[PDB]
Amino acid sequence: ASPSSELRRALEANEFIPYYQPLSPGQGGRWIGVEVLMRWRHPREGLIRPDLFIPFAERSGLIVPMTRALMRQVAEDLGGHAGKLEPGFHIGFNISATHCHELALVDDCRELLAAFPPGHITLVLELTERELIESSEVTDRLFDELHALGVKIAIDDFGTGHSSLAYLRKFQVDCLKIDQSFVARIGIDTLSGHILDSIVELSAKLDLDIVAEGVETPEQRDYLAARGVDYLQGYLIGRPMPLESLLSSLTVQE
Ligand SMILES: Nc1nc2c(ncn2[C@@H]2O[C@H](COP(=O)(O)O)[C@@H](O)[C@H]2O)c(=O)[nH]1
Ligand SMILES: [Mn+2]
Ligand code: NA
Repeated sequence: ASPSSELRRALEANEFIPYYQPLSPGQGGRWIGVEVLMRWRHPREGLIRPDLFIPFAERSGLIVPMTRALMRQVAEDLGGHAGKLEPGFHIGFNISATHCHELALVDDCRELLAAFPPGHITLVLELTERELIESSEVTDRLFDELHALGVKIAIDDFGTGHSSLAYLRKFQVDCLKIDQSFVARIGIDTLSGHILDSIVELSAKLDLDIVAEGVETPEQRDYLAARGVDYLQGYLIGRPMPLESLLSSLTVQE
């Protein structure tokens, strides 16, 4: 076989699909947004998670077309159900580094925003802190244009990589996402308490929103809310779900 060929074939057959993981307010309430996560519905193997295929997709140069197809599918999925979403509903996408050197991301974003009434949603792009994006005049231009569209920038897996304050102002960062490994250590390791608290400290100093990822227990939720964490995500809040389950739950919240 050829795994590159097989990714191309999967893309042509629309086998990459969105799952939706909800975000809720630190102090509780109805969902204020979703993170969109790629799944591969494989004809044989079933539903495959992205750690099994995204790195190959990056090596092969296919991640950008796969991301575009996801964003288009989200527009067709949630575009006609805006009234189920309270205003300011966040929709987040993980963006690969190569996509951030490409001015076509601006068009991908404008197209997704065009599928909802104006200002109804807030589109969030998540860039992992692990690979820190090298700046150029192209990235300066791209991020100015995204900002002017109303797109927000979140730095994902925060606390695991090595970014600086100066880099946070460069790319106009709106939000830090606390890596789930730090959240897993709450009520256990003392070191990570100081790390977590230092992430919270930085977000206050810079006036940034903060999402904790990986909130699995009530003890985690309560520790994080006592520290002002804006938004919570994790299995306690809701596992990544297909559209049908997302719509179900949004109808209940009303
Ligand atoms: N074990 C575990 N994984 C989670 C939890 N919440 C989200 N995930 C997974 O973490 C990944 C999201 O990571 P990113 O922050 O890198 O997008 C997805 O694969 C998602 O399914 C959680 O509470 N526990
Ligand atoms: Mn993410
Ligand atoms: Na990520």
